[PDB]
This record gives sequence, C-alpha cells and structure tokens, in this order.
Amino acid sequence: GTILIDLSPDDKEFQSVEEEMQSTVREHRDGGHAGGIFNRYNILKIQKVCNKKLWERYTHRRKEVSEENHNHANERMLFHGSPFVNAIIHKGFDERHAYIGGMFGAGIYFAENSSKSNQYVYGIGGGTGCPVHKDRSCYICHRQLLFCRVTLGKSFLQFSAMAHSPPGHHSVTGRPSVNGLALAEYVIYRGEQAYPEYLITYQIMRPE
Ligand SMILES: O=C(c1cc(Cc2n[nH]c(=O)c3ccccc23)ccc1F)N1CCN(C(=O)C2CC2)CC1
Ligand SMILES: [Zn+2]
Repeated sequence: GTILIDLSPDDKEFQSVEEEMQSTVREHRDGGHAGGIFNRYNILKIQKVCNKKLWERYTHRRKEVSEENHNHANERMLFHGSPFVNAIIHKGFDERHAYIGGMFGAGIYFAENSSKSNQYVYGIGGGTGCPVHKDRSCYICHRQLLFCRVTLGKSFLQFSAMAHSPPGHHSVTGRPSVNGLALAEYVIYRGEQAYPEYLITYQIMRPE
C-alpha cells in the first residue's frame, strides 16, 4: 500500500531535502573507492513515500520509546543507502536483513553524511559498482538514497576509531573519533523505529 508523490523542485520541502543531501557530503578516507569521487550531486527526483500501515507502525513504536525516555523519541532525519530500497519502501525496514557484519552490531544502519550512505547504494563497500558499467564512481547511472525519519530513543554512545540493542538503550550512536569531519552513524534493532519518508534519485557529479 505504498504510493510515491513526486515533489516539485519549486516545493520548499524539495529544497530542504536537497540541501540536506548536498551539505552533508564529505571526503572519504577510501579516496572514493566505495562510493565514487564527487563533491556534490545532481538531484533528479525527490518523492515522498506514503504508506499508512508503515507510518502507523512507526508512530506506535515512537510513542513506546518516548515513554521509556523522559518523553523524548529522539527522532532524527537520516540517510540510508541499499540495493534493496525498492523493497524497503513497500515492506518497510526488515531487521532480519540487517547489516550482520556491522561495526556496531547486527542492525539497521543510518548515516548523517549522505556520502557515507552513498557508499552502500550498490552494495557493501560499493559492491561491484553500477549494474550497467560495474563502476563504483559511475557518473551516468541513477542512484537512490532514502532520507528517513528514525527514532533513536536513548542511544548508546559508541566512539569509533574511524541482534539486540544494549540493555536499557533503543539504538546505538556510532560516533567517529579520529576523523573530525565525519558525522555520526546510527543503528536501530527494530524496523518499526524508522520510516522511509523520501526517495531521492540522483547522480554523483564529476568534479570540474
Ligand atoms: O541495515 C541494513 C544494512 C545496512 C548496511 C550498511 C549501511 N547501509 N546503508 C547506509 O546508509 C549505511 C550508513 C552507515 C553505515 C552503514 C550503512 C549493510 C547491509 C544491510 F543489510 N539493512 C539492509 C536492507 N533492509 C531491508 O529491509 C531490505 C529488505 C532488505 C534492512 C536494513
Ligand atoms: Zn553506470
């Protein structure tokens, strides 16, 4: 029961989502190996994801977490990249298909840096790149990210040197401590704690 509403570039909601994509690009320590070499995106489309059952599932869990956390859902808007974005928007996030080999445990991963999420769009470490050209830095093929509403509740703070949530915590904050320009990553252990609100289609742009 998911429908996708296409947003006009003139819509303020399009502009604020775009800004959140563009302004959270950073350089990656892999020199572009996983996600490609770029400083910005060409945003081709932004669609709002609408699915009543998934939304009600989201807001129900949110109220639970809120009540376990001095009335604070600790809701963020975070990026998620994956080859299975088309399954996430119809069926929601599935915690049995989590990142099993994740740095912060088996669970569903999100990023503050759009470019970190961009690294997973074609697979872990970027897989083998785009399906057409096998190119992790393809400037031609269309990529997709989700910009998602995520309940973190009480988040366990894990500093990093870059399954189930810790007892009495609702999520994990994975916070880089060596790269001072790297923003955080987050892990949730329940699919109902994220709702995939926006589906963003884009290309990476070749630096001039
Ligand atoms: O959380 C993951 C996952 C995440 C990753 C890593 C990851 N993926 N995407 C990111 O944006 C990201 C950001 C920071 C750190 C890690 C990531 C790898 C494999 C995975 F299966 N999911 C994969 C796809 N999921 C699904 O429900 C779809 C139906 C199969 C659930 C969520
Ligand atoms: Zn390509």
